[PDB]
Amino acid sequence: ASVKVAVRVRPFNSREMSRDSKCIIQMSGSTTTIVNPKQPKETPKSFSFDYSYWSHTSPEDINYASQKQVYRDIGEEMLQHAFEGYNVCIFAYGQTGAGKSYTMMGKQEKDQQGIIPQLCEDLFSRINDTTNDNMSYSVEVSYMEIYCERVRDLLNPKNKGNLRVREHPLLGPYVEDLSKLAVTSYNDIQDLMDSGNKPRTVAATNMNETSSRSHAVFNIIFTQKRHDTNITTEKVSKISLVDLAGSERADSTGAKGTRLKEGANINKSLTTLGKVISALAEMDSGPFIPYRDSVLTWLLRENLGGNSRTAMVAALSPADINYDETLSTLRYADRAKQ
Ligand SMILES: Nc1ncnc2c1ncn2[C@@H]1O[C@H](COP(=O)(O)OP(=O)(O)O)[C@@H](O)[C@H]1O
Ligand code: VO4
Ligand SMILES: [Mg+2]
Repeated sequence: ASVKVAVRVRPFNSREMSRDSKCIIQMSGSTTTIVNPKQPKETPKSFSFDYSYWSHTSPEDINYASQKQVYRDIGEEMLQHAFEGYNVCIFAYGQTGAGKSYTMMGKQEKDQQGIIPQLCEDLFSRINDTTNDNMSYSVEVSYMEIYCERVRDLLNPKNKGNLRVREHPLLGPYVEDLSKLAVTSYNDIQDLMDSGNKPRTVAATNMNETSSRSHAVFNIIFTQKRHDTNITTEKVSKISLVDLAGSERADSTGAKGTRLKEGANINKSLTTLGKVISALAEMDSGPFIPYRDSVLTWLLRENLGGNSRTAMVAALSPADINYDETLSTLRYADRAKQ
């Protein structure tokens, strides 16, 4: 498939604990139902996706959907496509606190590594098994945040907030002066995003709370070079893993505490991405897009191409108090494919 969509509900969080929240999410197979806390006497509204991940309990539960599961379904498939020579893209979408970061990066602790860590590990693991002595590989990485059309290099503490995206007359869009580092091992790449991840939540990020109102993009350019007598062949694929800004922040009217240039940019970004993805889906059903409408869809143009593969995971809170924005996330994920 050219587009894949999954939704994932998490355990109650602290806010939901204090409010004595009831669970309004249910799942069976690839289907998720959502109840209206006001009309609990109703028939839940249903939605179907490629995957409906029930992660509301804990790994102690036999039917808890774990980080390894989510990854073997979505991540593994994408990395395989990447070895074929094609670009891929994984997006985590949802309201602030729903589970986007946990799904993408997760926790360094045993058992909770997100999709990025597992994908990087799987990548070097497959690479190190290459017995063919006529095989050469290169892995370059970039880690950045997109805030109000401005890019912050997460891999370099001495040039942030200011980077701007450009468009090469022939090569495509690119961030000027963005660090792109060649890594030769997993322990190495594991340091870069550990380093990039802390940059995401240092005390200073709470000024504009860029942790939840910016898009975090982890890019990996994977080059494969084959040797045969004589020409050497080269396959280069781009992999973009993204932790989108919060969906409830898509408001550009002042609610609630979110600034105009902030939500405007976020609404525009999530809306455009929605058009691009559904557009890619209508396309793959039968068997040019407004990427310029947002810095995010513009920078990732080549990953949302024609032979590109994309997957999205929409994170969902299970709480009654988040019905509105959770319904809103189901619809958004629903439109992306349907
Ligand atoms: N599947 C899950 N398993 C365990 N904890 C999760 C899960 N999904 C979300 N959470 C918890 O909810 C919190 C908020 O989501 P996390 O991804 O930070 O941020 P956001 O959803 O805003 O990107 C974290 O403290 C995390 O531990
Ligand atoms: O992060 V604010 O200045 O919106 O409080
Ligand atoms: Mg987050």
